[PDB]
Amino acid sequence: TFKRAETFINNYRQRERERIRLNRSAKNKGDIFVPDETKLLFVIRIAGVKNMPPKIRKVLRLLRLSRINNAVFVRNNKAVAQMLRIVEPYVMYGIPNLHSVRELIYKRGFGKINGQRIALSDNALIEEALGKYDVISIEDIIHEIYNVGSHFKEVTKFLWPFTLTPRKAGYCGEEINELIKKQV
Amino acid sequence: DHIIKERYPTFHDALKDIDDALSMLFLFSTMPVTDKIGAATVANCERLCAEFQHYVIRSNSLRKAFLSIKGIYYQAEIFGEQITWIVPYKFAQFRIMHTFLEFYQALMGFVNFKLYNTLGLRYPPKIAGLAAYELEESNTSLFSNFTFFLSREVPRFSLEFVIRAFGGKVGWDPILGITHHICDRPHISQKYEGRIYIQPQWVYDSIN
RNA sequence: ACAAUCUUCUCAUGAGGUGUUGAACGAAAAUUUAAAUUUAGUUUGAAAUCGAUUGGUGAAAUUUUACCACUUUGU
Repeated sequence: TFKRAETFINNYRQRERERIRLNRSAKNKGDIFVPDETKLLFVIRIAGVKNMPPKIRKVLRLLRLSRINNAVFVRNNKAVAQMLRIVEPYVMYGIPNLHSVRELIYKRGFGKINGQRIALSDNALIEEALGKYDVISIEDIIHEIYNVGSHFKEVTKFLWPFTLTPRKAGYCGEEINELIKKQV
Repeated sequence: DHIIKERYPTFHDALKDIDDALSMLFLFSTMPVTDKIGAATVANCERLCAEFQHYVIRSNSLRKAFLSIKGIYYQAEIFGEQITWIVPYKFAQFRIMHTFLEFYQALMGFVNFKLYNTLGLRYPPKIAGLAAYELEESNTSLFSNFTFFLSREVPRFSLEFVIRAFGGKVGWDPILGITHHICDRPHISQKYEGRIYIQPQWVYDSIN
């Protein structure tokens, strides 16, 4: 449709607002919050606003948030924090409680095997694809993801960016399970 | 209330016609939550299914348990009437369905309240699976008192609930959900002290 | 979508805090190295009829930064 001039200015203001927060938080504020209580999170994307800063665009892609509500098993450590804080305005990070991960895997589990949404319905699919990864079933997937097993990164690659379609632009902790409960 | 009274002249008619409602509730207890369905409705259906399983466990009304391809078929005798329910497996798989589910949930709640009153249990029960739902008071011996255990490959909680329903004490791994070791594979090594490798078919055959 | 993260302080006792519409008028000093910054000041409607500084830096896939600024642009 016909875009009105106010929308273009609103994009510029948000961009300048987005650019500023990025400049403060990253440069001269290298200190990071280091999320804890797990080795695995369930980050989701609230809304990637149009015309992102080019820094932002891969942060969704690399940690697998290329689409909205993409809940992914990410290795919880200091390393993800700065990248997530780069993308923190558009994401919610929270802990995948065992029930939430199991419930997600049991019903909404569509693991991105070969980059496609492959349902985790059959425990053999987890067993066959993750035989060397020690994940043998949906319950074992939770042990390898929610409990972040030895091959959690491989399990996460086996897993998918679960679209937990519904959110605050930051910490959730157990609130990711709340979204997962509604999503799954 | 009035619709259920007209549809079911007596509790015997409701019990005989609750097989479809029980099957629908069990199927919806593990179905994904979408726009067509409601999260609260799914939670209510799961609570009704848990209450029905707990009531069957206390009354030991379960008679047969068959491991079918579609799911677990449980046949129970309540007030003489035979009730058959199908429990689908936990696998990653509309207005009329929602209306039928709502009617089934209302019928299940009324049946659970009547069963709890007859057995003396409080309705609704206070709310780990069935462990959260406390049955506070207000084969029939398939595994008797054998303290069976389940690893993180068998139905675990489903095996525990099915055994506890008829006559058993099957276990469940903490993530998944001694005298026996329930596992998908034989897993002789996984069979712990006392826990002998328990194939689900063997337990189902003994129950049936 | 004329909506969004420009700072209730922070640490440590000191240090910081990252941030300013445009235009017009105007001292008189300094260093830095004429432009470059500071630099008495100012005036006005979020005012508006050329005048552009004109390099660098990356950072993607050479045109693209309409702030990317040397500490110099896609994790």
